[PDB]
Amino acid sequence: DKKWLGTPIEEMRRMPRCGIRLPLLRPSANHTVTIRVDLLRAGEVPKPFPTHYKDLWDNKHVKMPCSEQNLYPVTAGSRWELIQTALLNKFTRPQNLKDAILKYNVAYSKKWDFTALIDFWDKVLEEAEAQHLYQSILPDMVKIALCLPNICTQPIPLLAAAMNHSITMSQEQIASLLANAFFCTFPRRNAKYSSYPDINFNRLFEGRSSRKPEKLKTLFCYFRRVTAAAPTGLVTFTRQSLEDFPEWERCEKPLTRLHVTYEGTIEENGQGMLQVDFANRFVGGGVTSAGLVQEEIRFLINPELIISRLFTEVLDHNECLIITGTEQYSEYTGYAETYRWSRSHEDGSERDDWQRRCTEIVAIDALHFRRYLDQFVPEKMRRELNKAYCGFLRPGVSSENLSAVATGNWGCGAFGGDARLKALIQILAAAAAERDVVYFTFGDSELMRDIYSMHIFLTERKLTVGDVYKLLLRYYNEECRNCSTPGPDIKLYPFIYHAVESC
Ligand SMILES: Cn1c(=S)c2nc(SCCN3CCCC3)[nH]c2n(C)c1=O
Repeated sequence: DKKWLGTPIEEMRRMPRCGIRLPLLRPSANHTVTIRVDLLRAGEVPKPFPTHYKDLWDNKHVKMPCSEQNLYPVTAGSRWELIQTALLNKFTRPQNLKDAILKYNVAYSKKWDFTALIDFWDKVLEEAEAQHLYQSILPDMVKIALCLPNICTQPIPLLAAAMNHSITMSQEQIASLLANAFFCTFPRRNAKYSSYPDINFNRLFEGRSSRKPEKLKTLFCYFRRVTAAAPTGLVTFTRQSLEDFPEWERCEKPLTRLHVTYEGTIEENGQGMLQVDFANRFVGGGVTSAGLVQEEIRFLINPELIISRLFTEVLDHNECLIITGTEQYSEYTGYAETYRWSRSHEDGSERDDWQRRCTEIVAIDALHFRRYLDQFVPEKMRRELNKAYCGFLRPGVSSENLSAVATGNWGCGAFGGDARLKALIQILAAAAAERDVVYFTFGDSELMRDIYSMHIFLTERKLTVGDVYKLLLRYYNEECRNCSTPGPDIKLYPFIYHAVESC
């Protein structure tokens, strides 16, 4: 019968009800703000700040396609002029789009295949859908792309490694930038930035692929929406890089509350909660290429997430990316080979006092364990604890103003994570950051039961974060360290129950 266990989800904190009164939005040395704060009003398109386009072409900012410094060989010509000439043409067939994009990407004319775009347009779309694509949607996307200088007037700093910095920009600004990414206009981003994710969409168009046409349905749902009517809100992207981490073994904090369920999703059932993105260290993973599991799906249904790839350097072990305000534009079914775009989604989230949707997503990247027992090594357990802790902690916020963490089987698919260990690691990290946990087991009812049982066992016995961490070290030292097979003799949760009940 029972679809969920533990603390009722109704009793967990959510935004906006739990939220702090926000400070006045203003640019600072650690907060870039690309809109006119004095004119920010509910339901109105934000006005760019400054009024006139200002350019930076350097290693600390986005290199904009509209920069006068974006050149091509003719003598040098303006590549932005070339982009305008190429894209201001009628498309009636997919080859026309391919030919346009290659005009200003000539070096890639033999490297970039457009089979997946062709298949989408010719072999997936209905003829009327393809007509609407080339008569309306693509031209509207070109226009928002080419409007970039008037939209994104303020240089966008890179969120580089070790930076603790925030960018608050409009949904409209993101739309223009993403349209540029679709048309593969971002310079210097294709090459042999090896520490930044891909931003141009060329790999969405390549190869023989069934996933890619569904990815394109999802993205075109977004582009149809934001070109039909400008979006009015803001989004904040924050890189957080922590210098000091808990002494896990000495941590005297109690565990927090747990809701665990095998039904539901992070994105639908964790509304208003801190929603985990099971991230790649290159945020967004393979969203611009072949990937289509939890991170890439979130980045497709909330495409404003994708623009993080324009400016977010590969995450180090002590870092995360927190994104507040992205909008959900699509609904879907399935994942990977079964992923399908379903329909457009009208996001009903309330907005906060900075006109951000009350949706907060944190990109935290688990480790990939090629050997299963490697993850029980103390250094590896501590790495995961500290990553999750970085993702959950909000310095200078009372615990009563923190939403619950909405998560699931972080790093337990392709990355080889043990779901039971990962659950306890996230429970410990949440406890240390003084947040409750809402855990979605994605159809695994036995895992739901197991996590519930262990959590209530540890809490009833009033074990601290440190107490639990020491039991993990015990498990490593007694069952794993000197273990001579791919799996240990005794499983982790049974081991913990015995160790505590024997004491
Ligand atoms: C809780 N949760 C889960 S675990 C998840 N997995 C996916 S896609 C396949 C990825 N695999 C990674 C680890 C095992 C599954 N999408 C999901 N969503 C929306 C979700 O709420």
